[PDB]
Amino acid sequence: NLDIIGKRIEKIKQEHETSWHYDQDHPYKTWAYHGSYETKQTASSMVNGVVRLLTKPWDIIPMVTQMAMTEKVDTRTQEPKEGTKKLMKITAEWLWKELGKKKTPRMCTREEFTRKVRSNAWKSAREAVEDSGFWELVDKERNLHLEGKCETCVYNMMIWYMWLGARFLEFEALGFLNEDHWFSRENSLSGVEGEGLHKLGYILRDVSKKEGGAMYADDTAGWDTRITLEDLKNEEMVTNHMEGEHKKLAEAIFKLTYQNKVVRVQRPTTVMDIISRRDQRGSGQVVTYGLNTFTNMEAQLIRQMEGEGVFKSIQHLTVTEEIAVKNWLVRVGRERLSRMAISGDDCVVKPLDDRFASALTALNDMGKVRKDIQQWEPSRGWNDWTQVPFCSHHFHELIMKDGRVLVVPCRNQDELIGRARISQGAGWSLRETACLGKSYAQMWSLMYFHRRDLRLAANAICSAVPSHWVPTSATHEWMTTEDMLTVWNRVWIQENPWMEDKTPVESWEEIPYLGKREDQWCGSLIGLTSRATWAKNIQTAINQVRSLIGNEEYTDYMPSMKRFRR
Ligand SMILES: Cc1cccc(O[C@@H]2CCN(C)C2=O)c1F
Ligand SMILES: [Cl-]
Ligand SMILES: [Zn+2]
Ligand SMILES: [Zn+2]
Repeated sequence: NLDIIGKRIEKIKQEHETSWHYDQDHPYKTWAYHGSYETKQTASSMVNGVVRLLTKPWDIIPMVTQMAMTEKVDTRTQEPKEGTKKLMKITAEWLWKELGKKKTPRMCTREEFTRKVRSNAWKSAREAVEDSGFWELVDKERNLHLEGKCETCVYNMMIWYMWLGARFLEFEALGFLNEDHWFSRENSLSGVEGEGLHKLGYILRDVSKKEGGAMYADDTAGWDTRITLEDLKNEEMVTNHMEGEHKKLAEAIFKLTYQNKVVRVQRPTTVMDIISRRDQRGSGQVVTYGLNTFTNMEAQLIRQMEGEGVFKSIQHLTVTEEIAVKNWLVRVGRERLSRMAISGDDCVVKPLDDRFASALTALNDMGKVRKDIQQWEPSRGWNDWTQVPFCSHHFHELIMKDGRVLVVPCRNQDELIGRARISQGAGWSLRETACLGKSYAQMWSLMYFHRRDLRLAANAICSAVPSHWVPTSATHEWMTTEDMLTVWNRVWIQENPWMEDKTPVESWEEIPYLGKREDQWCGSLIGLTSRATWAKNIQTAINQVRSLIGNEEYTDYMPSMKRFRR
């Protein structure tokens, strides 16, 4: 305990020796209060005017306009039963071994870390890299870990954050998981890391082709808050596949920063509290993704074991049941992993049959309680892969006029237009705002070409922003100045392993839409008076934005669509 977190607490107290206090009215029951000190300080979502001027009909849709305006953390999950714990340990050992069969754990390097900083995700961290003083501090902490101690690895609430140095040490020990694609479908069988939103539909359709029952897509309630110390210890077992320095460095990150967290949090009552918890997820956005994918893969194999009647009770695992679990994993584990599509806390499972639906004892006792359903009510499965929710999307099967088959991503169009109308942070020039608009427009042309309103608005934004201006922000092929019909052909035809005939598409009229009623169901404004006026007069809205940016080189993309041809 304090033997691992002490120094960090001691260091902070010293830097604030003239404002320390052990407030006895602290609002913490599940987090351990250590003290506070004087603090004073706070980012609200701003509107992208380029996108908003070119999406006027949506100015009166509350679902869109309300997106731009604007408890579970202090909870405790019970220690699972012993049979649950044995199931998890056995499954986690086997999964780490399967993931490392065709992969080599290895350290990430300052050079890799630096290049990422010089390319985005001392003031800015891009300045600390050059200052060797920073790296001197890193080595200090680094040699501090090698002894099994930490002093500078404390999270700052507000998506917790850490000093760049601590981020590097986590990257040096665990970066290999994302950088070498451990949760790729090829290597994990259930994973989709790096697979792309033009690939998720095809994946779900392949899972659908397997013999079995319904497709289940149960979202967990506050997954980040339900990670047990048992899960963190099962995650740590990746170190068993490591060697030398790496093995000790990874062990330290798991022991000192994950399985023993120290966090600073603001409290208006403004006294910065210093709480400590050994449970829940408190790592990187990228390591969190991969460890979430891993623990979700483990939970879903165990839920599959329970449906298939591999174990009878979680209270205790018999020696015979252990051999049965191990034999099940060795005999059908890879096939069972291929039945799932997991992305961090998000999953779709096509189990052997619908006994899975009522198999809830292990899932509930692991703490992975389902959202918006009664703890013991059986799961509502899906009978059609095109209505399954995954990664905030559903997928449409769409037949091209030449009979070739596209599987396309889709979501409620209010959500897509609402997100494009928002810019994160401040100090945006007109040009930087125009180029963020252009990133949305190019994404829409690539992924959402099949929605009539988004193809039209994407053409309008690309016509309203200078042709040579560069778009600025798994697979983001819209982040380019290349012609969008050429990127469409590469993504949907040339590089698409589900498409046998590689004949390029010659124009945008050969690229199909959803049904008109399909379009409206998914939130299109086709058939509204406001939308017809918007379309008819689109060249006037384009001209308004062009007049604001000024006399630059612009290209007219509206003649790509049939109606705008003279
Ligand atoms: C381009 C276009 C313009 C106007 C109406 C349209 O379709 C109407 C409106 C919704 N719906 C199911 C229809 O049949 C349309 F597609
Ligand atoms: Cl139709
Ligand atoms: Zn440390
Ligand atoms: Zn849809």
